[PDB]
Amino acid sequence: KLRCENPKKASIYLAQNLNNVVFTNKELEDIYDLSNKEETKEVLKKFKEKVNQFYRHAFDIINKYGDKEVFNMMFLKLSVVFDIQRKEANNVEQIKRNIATLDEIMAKADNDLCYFISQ
Amino acid sequence: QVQLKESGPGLVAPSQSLSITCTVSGFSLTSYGVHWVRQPPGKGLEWLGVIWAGGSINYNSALMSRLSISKDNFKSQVFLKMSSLQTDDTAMYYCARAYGDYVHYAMDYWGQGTSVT
Amino acid sequence: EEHVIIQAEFYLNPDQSGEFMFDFDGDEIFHVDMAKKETVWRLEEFGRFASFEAQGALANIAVDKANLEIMTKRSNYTPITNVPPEVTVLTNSPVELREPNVLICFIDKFTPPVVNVTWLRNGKPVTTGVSETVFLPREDHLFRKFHYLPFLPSTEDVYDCRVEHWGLDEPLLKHWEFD
Amino acid sequence: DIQMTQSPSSLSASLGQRVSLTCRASQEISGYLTWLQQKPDGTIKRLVYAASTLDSGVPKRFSGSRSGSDYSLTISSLESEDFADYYCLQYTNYPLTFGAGTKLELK
Amino acid sequence: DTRPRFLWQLKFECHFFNGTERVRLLERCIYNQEESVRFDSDVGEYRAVTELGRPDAEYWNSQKDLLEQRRAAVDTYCRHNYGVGESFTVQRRVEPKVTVYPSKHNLLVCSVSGFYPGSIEVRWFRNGQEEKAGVVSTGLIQNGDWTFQTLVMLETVPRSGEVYTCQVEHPSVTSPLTVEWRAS
Amino acid sequence: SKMRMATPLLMQ
Ligand SMILES: *[C@@H]1O[C@H](CO)[C@@H](O)[C@H](O)[C@H]1NC(C)=O
Ligand SMILES: *[C@@H]1O[C@H](CO)[C@@H](O)[C@H](O)[C@H]1NC(C)=O
Ligand SMILES: *[C@@H]1O[C@H](CO)[C@@H](O)[C@H](O)[C@H]1NC(C)=O
Repeated sequence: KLRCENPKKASIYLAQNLNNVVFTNKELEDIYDLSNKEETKEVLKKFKEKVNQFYRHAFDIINKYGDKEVFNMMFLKLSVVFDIQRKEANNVEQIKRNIATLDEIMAKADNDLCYFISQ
Repeated sequence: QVQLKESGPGLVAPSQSLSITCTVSGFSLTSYGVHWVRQPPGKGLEWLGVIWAGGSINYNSALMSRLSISKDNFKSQVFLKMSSLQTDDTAMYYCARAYGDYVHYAMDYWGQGTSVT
Repeated sequence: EEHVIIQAEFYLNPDQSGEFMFDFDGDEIFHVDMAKKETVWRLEEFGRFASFEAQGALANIAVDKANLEIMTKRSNYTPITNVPPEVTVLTNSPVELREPNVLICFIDKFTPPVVNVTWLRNGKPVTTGVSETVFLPREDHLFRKFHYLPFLPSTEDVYDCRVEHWGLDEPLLKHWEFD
Repeated sequence: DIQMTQSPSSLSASLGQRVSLTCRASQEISGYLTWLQQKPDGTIKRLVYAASTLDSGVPKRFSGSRSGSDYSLTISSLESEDFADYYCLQYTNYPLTFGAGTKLELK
Repeated sequence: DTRPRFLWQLKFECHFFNGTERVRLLERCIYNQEESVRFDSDVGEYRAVTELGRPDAEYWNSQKDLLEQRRAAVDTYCRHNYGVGESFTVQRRVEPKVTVYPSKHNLLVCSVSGFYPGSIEVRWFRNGQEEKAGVVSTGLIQNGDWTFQTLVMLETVPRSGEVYTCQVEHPSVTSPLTVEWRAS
Repeated sequence: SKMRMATPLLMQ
């Protein structure tokens, strides 16, 4: 990923020293198990795939760059998304929105990361 | 503004009838409830009863069979009565205001106090 | 001259609820629906003169959530006192028969901000055209909330803003009727 | 009948000093406590209700608190009109019971 | 549900005096009915309201860069958003809809409804005689939808022929709105 | 133009 040509503004929330933000595999399965009806099966695979995409992208950022501020902020924002997932795990439209939201958070993470490195 | 005023006779001969009146301005009794408290000279306070905006009355178990609380929303005044007077009824009598009809609405505004000895 | 502009957010547990809005002299400008990721303007005209990106409010709720869980363990899990609400039923303007108006249910001085508001017309719940605000802040740190029932005033209907709060024992029903 | 034990009966302190009035119940009262002040003239004024909610017309030096079953009223700095009598009050259920009281004295 | 609840609040407040000449920024953090930390633009840093908020104040006040951006928030945030919205918030002018009607024969009420801003001025007149004895006002009611209403009541009902006049003076109109009521 | 926003901090 080359540096963003025109990075947007990046806020700061002091999220450098938060611990235990990543949901373990057991916690994820509890979230998925709430999707048990006949219409969520097709979209849950997309949701699990994107969540798996989110995990790899998030855990790649911490490897080389190691930006704890945006890494923790990613999962803190993910915690809010899983809250929406918990209250509605059989809503097809909301899951797709949560997929787009999780892609926005990844886009925002890259947007904020290319800003911070330049600064 | 919100004000409460207690009035009543101060002379209480033993084994007689007592009556206290509380007058309120700045609000309505159809939306607020009135508590009654008393305080013996130089000692602590004791809740007597309460009447809520809807009319539900809750007295004290210790002093029940003597207390009596009423209201008149149009005249915006409250009443207390305590039959069978004795020497421990010498105290200052107060009134206070609380919102609504449930015990979890706290009392806010007090009166000044009327004396019986 | 005195004017106040307020940006108010909150997070609640264990319901896992949040809010984000803007206030001007006690009137709301806009709020964000985090489920839809859309900025909602209190009046539709306000969108033609200014714009706000609802995406930025997501990171604020994520901070409000982590703040609440830190304060809970700090206060030895001291629960909030369920302060029962004072509820007033108003109208937008003086009412007339067969002339459209808006019933307003002013739910005031309560905490925490969880209320089961239900407009009841002759005892049955009504959701046709029902509108509501968000939990509006207060100086004493309690909450206001407005629920709107666009209604056609008549003498044959009575209305109740049934308010369910954990500071009460039974549901709170505030009545309204014509004349 | 819930029994309220107001920890101090009389307190002596000068002006501009921090004082605390602790009120404890025999049962769980769910945070429903009201604090009161009675000036030597004999008038009573509310300071804090719901155990943490300051009243509107009260100086910002009066703070209510709750920690388990121990309730408190805190005055951050003492003025000259703060020397009075104070009574806690529980209202979670009938009968409402006050504490014995605390007398604040100018040392 | 009888589980314990825990609430967290956060407010940013901008105070405007004489347009934008004096701006006061007040940021507050509220945990369970009690403010614990606050930011005051006059003070310029965080002050612990209670002992609960004491760790927050010693922590937030230790970040230099975020304090400067919070002191400067009078310009970049308070003054900026004032200019963004003053065309529909401060310069907002909605004329009052003034009407009068007698309750039940006394307590004449003058309905000032659907106006903005709330700085109203209602005076009662008896053929030019400003009556100040029996005037009672319910207060300034906020509807939540950028409007206001207010009921002002005049106790003394007149004899036949005494035309009472409710005059409303609002920033939305130069000529005061007068609605007159007749008698028996 | 666009309305701006203030961002909170995270407690220790
Ligand atoms: C929490 O409880 C512990 C153990 O009793 C005690 O040491 C501590 O002071 C308490 N904290 C508060 C804020 O009540
Ligand atoms: C609202 O209703 C639901 C469903 O009965 C209930 O679980 C919840 O406690 C209510 N919320 C209140 C009373 O705040
Ligand atoms: C109010 O501000 C204006 C500029 O916005 C300034 O000219 C005027 O002097 C100020 N008023 C006072 C009383 O200082």
